[PDB]
Amino acid sequence: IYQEFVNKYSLSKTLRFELIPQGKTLENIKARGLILDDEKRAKDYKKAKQIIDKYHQFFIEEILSSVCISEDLLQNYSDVYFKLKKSDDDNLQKDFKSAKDTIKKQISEYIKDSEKFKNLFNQNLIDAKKGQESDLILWLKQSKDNGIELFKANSDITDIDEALEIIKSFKGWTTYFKGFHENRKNVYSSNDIPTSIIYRIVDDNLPKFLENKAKYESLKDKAPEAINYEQIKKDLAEELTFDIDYKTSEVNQRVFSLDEVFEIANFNNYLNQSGITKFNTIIGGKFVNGENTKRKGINEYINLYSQQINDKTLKKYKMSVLFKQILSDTESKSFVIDKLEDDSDVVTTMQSFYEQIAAFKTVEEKSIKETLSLLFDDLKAQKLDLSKIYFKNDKSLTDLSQQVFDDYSVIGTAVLEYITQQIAPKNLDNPSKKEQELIAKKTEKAKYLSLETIKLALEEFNKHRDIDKQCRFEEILANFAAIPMIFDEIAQNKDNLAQISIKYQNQGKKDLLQASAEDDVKAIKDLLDQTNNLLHKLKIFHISQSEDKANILDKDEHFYLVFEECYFELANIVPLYNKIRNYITQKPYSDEKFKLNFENSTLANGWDKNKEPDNTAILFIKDDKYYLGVMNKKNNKIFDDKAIKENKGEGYKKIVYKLLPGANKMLPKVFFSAKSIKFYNPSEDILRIRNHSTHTKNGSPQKGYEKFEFNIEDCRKFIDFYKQSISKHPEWKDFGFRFSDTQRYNSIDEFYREVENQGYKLTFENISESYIDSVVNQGKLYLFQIYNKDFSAYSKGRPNLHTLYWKALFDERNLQDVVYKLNGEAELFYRKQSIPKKITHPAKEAIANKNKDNPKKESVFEYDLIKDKRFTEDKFFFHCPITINFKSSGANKFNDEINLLLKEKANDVHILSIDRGERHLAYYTLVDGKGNIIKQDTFNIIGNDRMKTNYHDKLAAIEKDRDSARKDWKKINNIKEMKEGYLSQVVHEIAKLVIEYNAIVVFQDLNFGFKRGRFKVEKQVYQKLEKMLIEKLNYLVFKDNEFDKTGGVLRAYQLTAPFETFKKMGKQTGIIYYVPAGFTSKICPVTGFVNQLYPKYESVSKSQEFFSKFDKICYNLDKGYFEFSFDYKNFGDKAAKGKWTIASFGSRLINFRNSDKNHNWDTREVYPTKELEKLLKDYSIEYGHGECIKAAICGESDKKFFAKLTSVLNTILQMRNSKTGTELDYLISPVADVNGNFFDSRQAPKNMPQDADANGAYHIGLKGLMLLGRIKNNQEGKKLNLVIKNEEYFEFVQNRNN
RNA sequence: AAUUUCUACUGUUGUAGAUGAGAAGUCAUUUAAUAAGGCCA
DNA sequence: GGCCTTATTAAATGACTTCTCTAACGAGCTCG
DNA sequence: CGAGCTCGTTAGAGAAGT
Ligand SMILES: [Mg+2]
Ligand SMILES: [Mg+2]
Ligand SMILES: [Mg+2]
Ligand SMILES: [Mg+2]
Repeated sequence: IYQEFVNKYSLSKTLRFELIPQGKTLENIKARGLILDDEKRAKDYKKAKQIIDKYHQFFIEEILSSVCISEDLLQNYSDVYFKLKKSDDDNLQKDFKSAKDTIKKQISEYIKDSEKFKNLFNQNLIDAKKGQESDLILWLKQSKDNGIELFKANSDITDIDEALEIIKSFKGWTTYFKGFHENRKNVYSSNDIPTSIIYRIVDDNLPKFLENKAKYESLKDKAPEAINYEQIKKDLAEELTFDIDYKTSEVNQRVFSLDEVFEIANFNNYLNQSGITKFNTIIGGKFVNGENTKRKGINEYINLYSQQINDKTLKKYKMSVLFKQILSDTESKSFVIDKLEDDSDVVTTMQSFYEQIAAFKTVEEKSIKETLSLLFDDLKAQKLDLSKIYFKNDKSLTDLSQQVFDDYSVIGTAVLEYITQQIAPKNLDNPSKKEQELIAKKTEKAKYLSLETIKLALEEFNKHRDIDKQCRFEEILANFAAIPMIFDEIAQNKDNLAQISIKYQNQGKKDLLQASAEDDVKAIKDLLDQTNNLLHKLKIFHISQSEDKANILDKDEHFYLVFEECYFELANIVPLYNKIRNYITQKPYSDEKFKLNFENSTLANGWDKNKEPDNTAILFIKDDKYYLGVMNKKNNKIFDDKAIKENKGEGYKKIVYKLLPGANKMLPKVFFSAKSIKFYNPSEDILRIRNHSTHTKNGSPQKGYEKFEFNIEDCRKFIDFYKQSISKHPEWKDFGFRFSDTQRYNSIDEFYREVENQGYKLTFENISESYIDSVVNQGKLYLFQIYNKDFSAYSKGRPNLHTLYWKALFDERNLQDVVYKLNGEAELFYRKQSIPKKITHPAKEAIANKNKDNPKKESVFEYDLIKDKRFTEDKFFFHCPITINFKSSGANKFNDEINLLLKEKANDVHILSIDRGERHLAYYTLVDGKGNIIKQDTFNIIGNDRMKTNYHDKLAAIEKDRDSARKDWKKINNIKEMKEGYLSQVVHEIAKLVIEYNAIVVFQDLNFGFKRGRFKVEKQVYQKLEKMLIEKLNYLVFKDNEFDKTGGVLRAYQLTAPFETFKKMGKQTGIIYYVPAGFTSKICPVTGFVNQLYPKYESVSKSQEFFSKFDKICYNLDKGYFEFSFDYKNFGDKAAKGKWTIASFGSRLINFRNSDKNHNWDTREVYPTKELEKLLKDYSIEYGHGECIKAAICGESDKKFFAKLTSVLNTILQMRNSKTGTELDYLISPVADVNGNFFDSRQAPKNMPQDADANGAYHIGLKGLMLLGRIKNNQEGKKLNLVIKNEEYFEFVQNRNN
């Protein structure tokens, strides 16, 4: 089993705890004000990360725009990029790695050739030194305040007179930023990290520009349509300026053209953010002010030719927009809307609109309401001619169809039955071989279908109706007579909300977005949608000024000096509905769990004894209780070597901590020091090895020297030379190494570990209890208690894991050989109060339970039970890192150790396998090493202890609440915590099965192209069961198992590779194999049949060729069902060997019919056998003899016959069915090669799948079962072939039992 | 309806499982409004 | 009355990929 | 005008890898 597989690689956690202020430390903290001046150092510290990240926005516009013109190296990259995608053994990446790095070393040459890069990451930024004004407060002071710039106009920072004060108040707090200046050494890294601006250009925006021009010279090919470069280039001209061409020299302000935009030499203008919001506006498009329509772009002009002209494959020249530049305040060029700030807008902006609608009198003396009851009433008495009245055949007409007529296809199929008889004769002049498109035939797409073409065409529509009183023109004509009644539903609903537009008329309230207004937003929202939906019923008469070539439609008489004057006021629900929707939908700002300083920039950066007057944080132990003492700033030497001797008594075991961090960085820090090199005495040759870097393979040389070779002829150099004195330091003589010895020791990596593996000492020194209480009462120590609900007295049973780790830091089983090394840089926090004090369950009165299996219905409870006591209290927290498996950290070549484990521990290893999705969120199936499954249950109902709750319906209830919250502007409730708490039940249920049944759990692949658009489902546990199973078998401790035994707390299970990324993961994360998607669910389990046919009814003549390919299509005399018994060798794409005998004995099912419109409303049911006997009754083909009846089927040609028999073959092949109840939708197998009795999974035994989704996990665990067959026979061909192609997969499934 | 935190609980000032935190950056998605379009037994 | 496409804007959530898990020396400093 | 003092800084291996 997995029992020799503990202590494999180091890890890290962060144990959280509460800190209870003991004694009068809470009296001392709140006396000075060490929390009231600490929410002013996380609210006034994130301001100084928005001032330093705005000096990086006047350095990232100088490292990419003003310099960095990487010319003609681009073509050397582009030649080896497109060539690389075809085929590559080992050569095409040699030039590709060279062409990648050579572009980077010109971007990262202005890294080390600028003045603003050394004085950017240290003290010289904020406050440099006495006598020097520092480069960030110099950049802000004279260049901005005395210059002309106001660039703090978009923040919570007011101006720049105030923004110097945030920076200057961190004087002395420069090492507080040492984790922020390591996130700005990542923006400029010349390495393969995605935070870098040299990865954003070379590995994001450049290959997304090579394929962005390879899909444009293939767009001049195959498609020269009317893309914008015919006349329409007044639109995208302000974003085609490009003040310097990069095929030639400078050109002042000429408008570029699309030929010299996708030139490879002009990528060097697509570097900064001002030239990516000037390239995505090419591809995307933009809106303007005083607009009529949209200014389109190349990925929109391809849409209007792809679908509008033909049936298409031109969608796949969809050109990507380029990713933004790191740290960049992006621009739009697309009219961002003037978003509002508080609640005094939403009841004044919304209030001033309906003041202007209901109380507007024109210069022609009318109102908006009494000129649709007066002007659309003139449509009844025909006072206006019905030919200058125009609909708009895009959607407002077809929306008017199934609003008046209860059918969409009335006005559509009444001009269809009018254009074929009136404007066209019965001569049938070119029906198909003509235009039939938007140019000559569809003259009403962009143009306006007249009501004169509706008046005497609906009158012609009723000439062939069934009943007499049917749909005709005066029902359309009287709807718009009833449209100014919605004018009276608004402005009476607005007078209805006169009492809730006054409970929010106060500036800066910001309360409509609270959940206390969740039922009053509903009154504000549904007053907008009585105006939004009103102005989709006047979007039928709208003349959009997009005038075509002299095709001015004649329409003037009292219908557009009237309608477009009153539609012009009511069209302001573009700037009313979105200034409000974007304000309500935002979450309200919760309070912060800010970080505790106690006036110390290095608070608990280290626990070491030598640094405690600098760190000021000590740990204690008193009777299995743990204590956090934080010394005062002023009184920091109150635990020195003197005060422990004068107070050595009985009580708090104070913790003595010894640490040697970074033996690469530390042993040549003190030995080769510029203070005490004379004491360690390096020889004449050691002092140049640290210069020439001979002791390293790839280590840096000291300045002014050159890297020599590690192991040319001196691999045995450092053994007898570079090993001098660790046992001469005053403190560090505690090690006892496994010294070099010329035979027993490799390179300098294996010494700097054995320093750090042994450079950790934890010892205990008693302090008398009367002294600790004396400094706490005085003000010289802030003692807290590290409290975790298992350190309480009432802890009956098993504790947590983040308690059973913390007890195991300070143990004595631990410190014999350290597994649980405590770390530094721990954080202290203070979460304020969130939930109010409402008791809701008072004393001693009974409370009804929530379990029907529970042999109890009430509970007494002498004490109260407030709702959330976590959040009714102002708490102190303590995030504390650990470094589990400390002296073992080999995290490399992990997966070959498992593939050598499973090569020996085969025939005893089972295959867990999980299907994600919606019908089952997960579905394990413990398939053993022969196929015959053992356990099988959904992970929908989980928690087998005493509850058995159903999270599949809990998560679906959040989806239907989240999606309702988005569409009702309610608060979107976070589904990730319910899903984290659901999966914790699953993972533990997995983790028990991994050890009890020896699993090698295998998922479906789900390439990231799938799961991006599978985020439509919100209950789906894609990416999330696997990420919470890799990091949960990285360290798998069993609370039942004995402390220091195999799966215990010291020795715990490590069964995944260390989770670095998914990118360098592949298809083996330890034991978490992946298998690729497709053809897992649709397979008969007992035989192995698949859906390798695809009838679609393309033509009629080749349909005769389709049903001639079968071997025989016969009725069975002996039993009574049809057969389509064939072989697949006589078919097109990929022949799978096997003679299939598919049948129609099983009664198949649901075909997904459609009631009024399409896309999966309802279901059906049809039997296959009794559907084609009807078809052998409609035609003269008989079947009583029982032989080959193939030739009779191919003879009788019909439009009906070969469009129906394929649609029955698209139903016998449909195996996943069995709706109408949605109760474990089973499978029917056609072939059944065993005895002819089919596989119907309702009547399935224990060791077969039970529904359709149990057949996915039976085959994810079956293509993942031949992974375990390769590994069982794997050898010196170490190229581990985990990728499978379904040519042997289909071979292995079918030939299983044999 | 009690938690370092989350989920389910009453298991009785708690019970069972899980818990890698901080910071920075980006990306993906959903919904809505808008724009131009396509299709339907 | 539905479904889908290409975009743009705004709001949300979810989730990826990087850095760190540090004691000791040396300026730089106030003080004498 | 050197005493320590005290915070910003400095020291700077090594291996696998859609
Ligand atoms: Mg440039
Ligand atoms: Mg316990
Ligand atoms: Mg527990
Ligand atoms: Mg709960």
